[PDB]
Amino acid sequence: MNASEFRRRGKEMVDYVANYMEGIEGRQVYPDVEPGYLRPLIPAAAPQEPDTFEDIINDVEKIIMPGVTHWHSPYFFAYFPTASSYPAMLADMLCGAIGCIGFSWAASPACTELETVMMDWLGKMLELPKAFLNEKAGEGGGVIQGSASEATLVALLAARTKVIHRLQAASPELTQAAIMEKLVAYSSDQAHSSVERAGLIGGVKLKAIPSDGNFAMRASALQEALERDKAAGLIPFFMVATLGTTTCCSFDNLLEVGPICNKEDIWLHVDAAYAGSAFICPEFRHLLNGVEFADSFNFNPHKWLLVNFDCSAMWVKKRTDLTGAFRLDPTYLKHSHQDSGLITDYRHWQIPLGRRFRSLKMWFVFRMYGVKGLQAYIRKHVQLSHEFESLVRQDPRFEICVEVILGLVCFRLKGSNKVNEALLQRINSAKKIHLVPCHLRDKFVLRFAICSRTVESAHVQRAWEHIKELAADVLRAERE
Amino acid sequence: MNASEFRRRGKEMVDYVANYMEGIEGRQVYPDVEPGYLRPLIPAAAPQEPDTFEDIINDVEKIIMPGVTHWHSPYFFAYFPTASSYPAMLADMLCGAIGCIGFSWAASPACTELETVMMDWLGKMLELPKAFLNEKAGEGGGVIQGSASEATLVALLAARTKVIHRLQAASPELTQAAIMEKLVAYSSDQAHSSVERAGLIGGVKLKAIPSDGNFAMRASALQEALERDKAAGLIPFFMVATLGTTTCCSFDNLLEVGPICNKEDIWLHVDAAYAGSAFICPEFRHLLNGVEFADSFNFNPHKWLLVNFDCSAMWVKKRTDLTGAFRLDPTYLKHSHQDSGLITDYRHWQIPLGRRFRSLKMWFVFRMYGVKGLQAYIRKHVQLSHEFESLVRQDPRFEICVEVILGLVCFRLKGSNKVNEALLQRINSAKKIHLVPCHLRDKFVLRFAICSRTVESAHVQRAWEHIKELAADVLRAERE
Ligand SMILES: COC(=O)[C@@H](Cc1ccc(O)c(O)c1)NCc1c(COP(=O)(O)O)cnc(C)c1O
Ligand SMILES: COC(=O)[C@@H](Cc1ccc(O)c(O)c1)NCc1c(COP(=O)(O)O)cnc(C)c1O
Repeated sequence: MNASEFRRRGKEMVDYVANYMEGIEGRQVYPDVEPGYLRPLIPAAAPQEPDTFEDIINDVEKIIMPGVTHWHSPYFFAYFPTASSYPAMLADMLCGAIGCIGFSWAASPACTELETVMMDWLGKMLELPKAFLNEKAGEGGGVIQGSASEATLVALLAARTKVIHRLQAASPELTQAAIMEKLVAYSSDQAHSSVERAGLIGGVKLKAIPSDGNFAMRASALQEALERDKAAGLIPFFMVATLGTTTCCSFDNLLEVGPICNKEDIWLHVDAAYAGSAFICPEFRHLLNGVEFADSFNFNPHKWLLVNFDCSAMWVKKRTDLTGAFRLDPTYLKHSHQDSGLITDYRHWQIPLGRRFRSLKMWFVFRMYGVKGLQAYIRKHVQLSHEFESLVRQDPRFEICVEVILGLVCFRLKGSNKVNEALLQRINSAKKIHLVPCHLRDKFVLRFAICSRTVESAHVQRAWEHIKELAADVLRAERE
Repeated sequence: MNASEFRRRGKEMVDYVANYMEGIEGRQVYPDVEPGYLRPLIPAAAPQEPDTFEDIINDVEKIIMPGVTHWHSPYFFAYFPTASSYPAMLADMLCGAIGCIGFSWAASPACTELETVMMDWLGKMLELPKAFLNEKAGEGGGVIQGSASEATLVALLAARTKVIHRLQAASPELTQAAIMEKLVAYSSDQAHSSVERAGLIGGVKLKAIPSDGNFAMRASALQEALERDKAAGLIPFFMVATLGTTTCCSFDNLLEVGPICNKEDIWLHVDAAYAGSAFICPEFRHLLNGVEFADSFNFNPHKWLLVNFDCSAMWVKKRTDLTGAFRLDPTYLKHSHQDSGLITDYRHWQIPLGRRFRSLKMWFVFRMYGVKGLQAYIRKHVQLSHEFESLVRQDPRFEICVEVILGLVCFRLKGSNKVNEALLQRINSAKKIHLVPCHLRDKFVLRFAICSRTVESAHVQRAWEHIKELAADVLRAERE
């Protein structure tokens, strides 16, 4: 295809995207397809001769769309929100056009330099401590990561490298493997699965700290675990404190855990993938207090800040902890400005080497929406979460398991876990709304998450009507 | 922004992208900016109120474009090509529109099911052994990875998990750390920096196998290294054989190394990031012979197959080696069809959890170009590489260090490394063309890579004229 053909087809794809978004409420949020639906509907081999764009866009509606779970339908209340903003889509078109692979500054200076300033913009929006900000002064800085799971793994690998060199400095004969056998990392019992995967990838032991009644990590439980493990020969090195847990959007206490991790020389990484976007609002910034004790902080703008996937923002106190570890400098990836402190090569900050101009999406979203526009988007979602909470609190057959703060409501029918599992099956079978469950201790709990950018008060009210209607049918069958 | 506004601005961005591509030859391939250029040109904080789209697109030309190294200019001959095709750009617009985070099949069935069939399409285009193909039969399958560096790390982590369980099965008292101390992996001395980073991340020792006169790994050198290391207590477990090396596009011998790795129970991963795209042409498929002995194979369609970054294709013989390792099954990521063999959850195949609908780009590129269209794109680039080779072979002042096969020419002025380093400095200072160097043993060697999709015979001829003119100036200064 040439450019003149892309002018026509590209503007047609713009119309198809806008039409799909304007009629997404007419779409069923969850598909009716069964596993293995797509392969019988398309040929087994690639076409030797070119197919037409009209046949491809027809196959999108006929084959692809039926097997699509619409994350951006207003009736999608599953997991956590994912970002869909038109400014980010416009920037992705320019990003693919420039087509730069910015592993180094020489690969494309604008790709690296725009990312560093955008991380300052975001850091100042969240009112982060100045130690995390690279304002052409200071040892800290930020980087776009592909995912919060990758950012957690990168933080663990940097902590593992630092503790190995410290222990080998004290005991030069100590081998790395013997250190690895005693290394232990910590997380909450409400932590995301990325923490355990990172520990399994890093070859280190991971232990879960018991949470309190509010499902938050406290200083007492951490001190009890450190007391047991250090007496057993284990060397704590890494800690993941979670703000806005996947289960119930609970918040670990950084003011209690932070100072403990600093005394114990434990690297403190803060995982606030979902809740981090709300910290640009001053009413929720108090939940971030204690990040000054953290060595690394990460949140996902591709969740609740309208910067389409992929975009994960990660700041560090000392860049040399990241740039010094896993450092390779091949001649084919060398340039003359590598030693300049004004810039950097983000390849050392990430597991991959290649990377794209993702900072254009942050630039576009921040400028076209503004800080006040993003703050209004956050507050409308939290207001809608409290509106769903009010409806549940008006029915004595239901109960709210955890305090509602930032767009997630954990609710359940009072009684067995079987009656709540039956209600979820009825909901997902009707396919009018989409919700996902969680397990708080031994309790089966349903989750209601405000996700879509176009969600309104009407959609939440209709979803509660659907849940209340199915609850009576399920509660009736329990009495028979 | 709403959809009606995106209709206008989106079609304007289509025009800007097409205009940039049609006038990319008027752009200087390498920027004249210095490090730290971008921060003084934009505000230090995000705008509280929204900025206009006209001011943003103006800042793209005024600020962003001067700091852009144009990978898709015909005069870009640096590193290796990166993919820029309009069909992939159209699919990326639809991918961001659907906005699915397909960590599971329930997240969006079409995202996972289309990817599995596209990997079969590609595998059959490369005429891969049927063991790597998931055609709803067999234990093998393919997955899109974010990068070849990530695919190499994933293969090493799966090999590390398998060797640990085998050794612990033979010796139940053996701890993992003691096994890690003896684990050693292997690669060529011409291997990419991703192999060493993967070994550093995996906490295992990595050793380089000496290459022959053609810079290829041979059975004799591998047997000598295995003989030394196994006598020293080291346990070989992982091997990365490279097809199309970053340095000189050399090809390791899989027919020699493969059977050795199978006897030694060494996981064999094949890294063919750049050269893998040419294997869809039957004249180059002989270079892939021996992949039948490999446990994993990876190549980058985001290099030489017009599928824009990111897209890395990785096949495996046994999916359970990947899906079994680092397996986590939280209730919030559970669905009812997880146990179906007709589908899968690609989250276990990758370091991250989230992923986007990247298989749309493979679908669009394969259908709009066709197999014959992609084969013609490969052969035109190889023809242009042989044309540059012919020009160098007509000048006795120059020499070709390695055989030219698949789009890369390694050349240098006969004599010192200082005269070739001076020639490269003159070339990159003139900014008319962009080339990068490499080191073959102790020899400084310049590289010429056919990169742009719009490159023609005229561009290569003008680049050789520029190199020949600067060579005489540099050779003159050496005699003074
Ligand atoms: C809530 O369910 C979880 O599995 C994820 C789902 C999810 C939601 C939205 C996006 O965009 C997404 O990528 C994943 N919320 C996850 C989560 C992660 C996972 O980070 P990445 O998906 O790897 O970026 C990490 N930490 C926390 C606290 C999470 O909730
Ligand atoms: C040739 O220089 C190398 O650093 C890379 C550069 C490069 C070129 C094009 C794209 O798209 C790119 O992402 C990187 N060629 C690299 C290379 C890799 C790196 O894989 P990823 O960049 O992580 O996908 C791996 N293996 C080989 C053999 C390479 O040549």
